[PDB]
Amino acid sequence: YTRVVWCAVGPEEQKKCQQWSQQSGQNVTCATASTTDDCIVLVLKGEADALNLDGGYIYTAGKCGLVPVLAENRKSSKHSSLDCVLRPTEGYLAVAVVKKANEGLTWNSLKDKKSCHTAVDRTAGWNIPMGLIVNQTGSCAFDEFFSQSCAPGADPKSRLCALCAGDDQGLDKCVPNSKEKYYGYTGAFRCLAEDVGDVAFVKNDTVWENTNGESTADWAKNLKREDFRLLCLDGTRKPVTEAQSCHLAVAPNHAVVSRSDRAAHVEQVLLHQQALFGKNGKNCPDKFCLFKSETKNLLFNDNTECLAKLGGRPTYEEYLGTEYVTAIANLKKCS
Amino acid sequence: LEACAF
Ligand SMILES: *[C@@H]1O[C@H](CO)[C@@H](O[C@@H]2O[C@H](CO)[C@@H](O)[C@H](O)[C@H]2NC(C)=O)[C@H](O)[C@H]1NC(C)=O
Ligand SMILES: *[C@@H]1O[C@H](CO)[C@@H](O[C@@H]2O[C@H](CO)[C@@H](O)[C@H](O)[C@H]2NC(C)=O)[C@H](O)[C@H]1NC(C)=O
Ligand SMILES: Nc1ccn([C@H]2C[C@H](O)[C@@H](CO)O2)c(=O)n1
Ligand SMILES: *[C@@H]1O[C@H](CO)[C@@H](O)[C@H](O)[C@H]1NC(C)=O
Ligand SMILES: [Fe+3]
Ligand SMILES: [Zn+2]
Ligand SMILES: [Zn+2]
Repeated sequence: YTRVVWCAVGPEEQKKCQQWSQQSGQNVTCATASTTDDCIVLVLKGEADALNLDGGYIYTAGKCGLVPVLAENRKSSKHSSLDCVLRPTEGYLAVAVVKKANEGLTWNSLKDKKSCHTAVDRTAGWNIPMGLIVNQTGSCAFDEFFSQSCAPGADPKSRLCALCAGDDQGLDKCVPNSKEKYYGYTGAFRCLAEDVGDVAFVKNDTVWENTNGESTADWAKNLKREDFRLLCLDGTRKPVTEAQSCHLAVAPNHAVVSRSDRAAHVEQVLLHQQALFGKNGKNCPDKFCLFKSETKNLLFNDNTECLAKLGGRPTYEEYLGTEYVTAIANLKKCS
Repeated sequence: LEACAF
């Protein structure tokens, strides 16, 4: 009765989930929704068990009583003696990325430029940059700051969706799932790369994984890191190798959430699913890799090395951290 | 300040 129902956001995640479902012998099966918020509702109704969320979505889910269960953990250096499953998580760097050739764009000259955001309510793509901008401007009018944006999940007719491209048919403009061409870390970095926007709010790892041949994908295969700079909060611009001194925040890793009443079962099932399909899994690369989707970050980030146990059975507030939680609260006072 | 958005 530890069949776990995974919630897949949009059709491409649904398709990966189906392949996992098949390979797991139906130990995992799939519910699908059009948006992460709808997936959280399925979970609240007990029609789905679990999904992996960005931190801004953990805030939504945790306000509704869902709880973190295991965290994404990626490649490390300190704690290298520890198994991935037991290693604490280190968070990721939220950065603002621009074209090196867009000279004299700084953090301080962002007003009226064109932005690319991973999705509204996400950590690096939205709560951190807009939280900081609202704070620095003294103004809740975050929808008037950038001239045009792609911020998937905003009103499709608003300027915050103007740059979004929708799917290969032009349908679904600005839907917050991977059907939207500019959705997600990779979508928003693509919106910069193709110069639809002036600035992408993604994380440090995005830049590296879609540059210098790390991605074979047609829009990314020719990008060189040297053509990009980070915007530091002090007004300077740095190379993308300096993200440790040039970021907007350290974000809590993406984590699996579930209803509390199902958390222990979801954990057990996932720990065994990743022994089969995770990074050195018995059946990956052979049959299925849970943490691969050709750079589209479907269900989990493709840079995930394992899902790791959480120290201290944290509540969603403890997992997010008090400072991040309050930053999210404060920003939400605007809208 | 507090309560589920659904
Ligand atoms: C920013 O992100 C990149 C990509 O994740 C990091 O580079 C990786 O770091 C690990 C070990 O530290 C290396 O073994 C990988 O080979 C690197 N990956 C690639 C694709 O180059 C970089 O360390 C991160 N920088 C910071 C400050 O976090
Ligand atoms: C935006 O401004 C508010 C106000 O300073 C910040 O919230 C404060 O955060 C500090 C540090 O975590 C807390 O001790 C205060 O109690 C919080 N203040 C209030 C009034 O709630 C918030 O962190 C800022 N946002 C960002 C993204 O930096
Ligand atoms: N991808 C990440 C995530 C975190 N950090 C480390 C550097 C931050 O400065 C530190 C904050 O405690 O965590 C890092 O270098 N790279
Ligand atoms: C499915 O779960 C059962 C019960 O724990 C286990 O015996 C089996 O190995 C699992 N198979 C897969 C492919 O997950
Ligand atoms: Fe994120
Ligand atoms: Zn820092
Ligand atoms: Zn606690």
